[PDB]
This record gives sequence, structure tokens and C-alpha cells, in this order.
Amino acid sequence: NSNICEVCNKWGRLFCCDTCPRSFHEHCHIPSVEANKNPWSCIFCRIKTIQERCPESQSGHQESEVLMRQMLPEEQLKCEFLLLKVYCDSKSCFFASEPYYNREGSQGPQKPMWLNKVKTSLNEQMYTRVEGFVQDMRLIFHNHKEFYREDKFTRLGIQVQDIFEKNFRNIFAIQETS
Ligand SMILES: [Zn+2]
Ligand SMILES: [Zn+2]
Ligand SMILES: [Zn+2]
Repeated sequence: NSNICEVCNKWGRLFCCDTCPRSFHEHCHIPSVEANKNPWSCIFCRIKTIQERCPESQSGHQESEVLMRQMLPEEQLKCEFLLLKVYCDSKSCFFASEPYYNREGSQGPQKPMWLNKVKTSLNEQMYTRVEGFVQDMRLIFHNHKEFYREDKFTRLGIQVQDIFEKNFRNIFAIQETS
């Protein structure tokens, strides 16, 4: 197995996947790495299994249909993975913890949002449909773009949003378009 965490790329106390060479810190994995379970399969392996069991799940889908899906176990897992894929980018540090807003000429957002809050919300089963999760994720980047206006720091929101959207289209097999 790898000797660094797949998500944060650091060594430390790592838990090893039994079905692939990835490793994770306890709370870098989503959900948090489970207490017992030998063997243990990581979220990448669990997602691969869903695809393998139902090869047709990779045919193209409309976003509108995906968003209305209820958060049954497989959709809950897919949102967990998508959240994990955003954390995998080092630029996710900017969006992880609760922000604050005090900048001359801007006002803070009406509804602040951050990754750790989405994490907790997923863990507590607060989303009933995929739409709930996706709306909160997109609000993270929209709030950032709106607040930082013309500062070049706005690009960080664009960059991490692009990682989110690419992963969303991949994980939920959104129909490719021009
Ligand atoms: Zn880690
Ligand atoms: Zn694995
Ligand atoms: Zn099938």
C-alpha cells in the first residue's frame, strides 16, 4: 500500500485499503475509516464495485434527473466520494472551515457555506436528495466569487469549482455535451 494519505498526501497514522493500494488518515476518508471490518474496502473500491455490478450506470444521464434522486445508500456514497475528490485538491484548504467576511466594499453572503459543514451534513443524513448536496457545494464557490469580486483571489473559487463539476459529471455519469 501507499505510505501517504490519498487525500492530503501526508504520512501519519494510516489505514490501508485491502482491495487497492490506497491509504487514508482516519478523518480524511469519507465516511471516517470504520472501527473494525477486516477486510476493509475504501470509497474508491466501493464506487468501482457499484459500476461493475451495474455497467449501465455509466450511460449518460441528465443533470436534472440526477439532482432529484433520493439519497438512498448508493447516492449517499456517491456524494461522499464527490466531497472526497474536492478535499483531494490542496486548494480545498480555502473552503474547508467556516469563513468570515470583512473586506472594504463587499458584504458577506447571506448563507455562508463550507466543506466541513457539508461533511457534517452528509454524516448526519441531512440531505434527502442529491440536489441538497449539490446546491450547498455550488454555494461555496458562488459565495466566494461574489465576495472577492475583481480580486484575483476569485480564481481559487473557479479552480475548485471546476474540480467539483468534473468529478460530479464523472461520478454521476452526466451525458457528455459540447
Ligand atoms: Zn490525510
Ligand atoms: Zn481501495
Ligand atoms: Zn445493472
